[PDB]
Amino acid sequence: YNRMRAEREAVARRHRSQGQEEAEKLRATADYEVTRTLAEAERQGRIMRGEGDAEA
Amino acid sequence: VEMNVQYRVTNPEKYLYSVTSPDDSLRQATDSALRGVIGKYTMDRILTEGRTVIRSDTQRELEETIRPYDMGITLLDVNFQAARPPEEVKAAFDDAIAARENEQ
Repeated sequence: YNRMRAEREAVARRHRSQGQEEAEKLRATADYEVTRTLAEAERQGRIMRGEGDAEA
Repeated sequence: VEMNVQYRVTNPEKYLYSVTSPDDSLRQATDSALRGVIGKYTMDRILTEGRTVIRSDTQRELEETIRPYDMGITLLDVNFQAARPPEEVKAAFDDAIAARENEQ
């Protein structure tokens, strides 16, 4: 009984680990896209700040 | 493993003058045939396709076993109830079932 229970727990743990890996990959690519958009906005803001500083 | 066997009586002379208490003899023969058939296949095949092969083979083995006794009993049909795993490891099995849903 202990051996079969251990095998079933092994299968369940493998399935959950696969799901967690997929979720982690999706979250990683989402974070990359968020960072890229924020960096683009920050670059535009820096350009505006430089324009204002030169005008002053 | 759980099964139900339904039978009827023909040739009353044989039913009364062949075997002492044919009901108990048929019960023991059914248990022996079911033991013989369940041990042939592996566990997962029993768990998944147990409704047809195991139930079907059991019927053939039961007929073959009770043929020499000549009880006069005709075997109508044997059906399926459950191939549940033992009570001690049920938690492991249903957790493994719910693991796929958790992953999704």
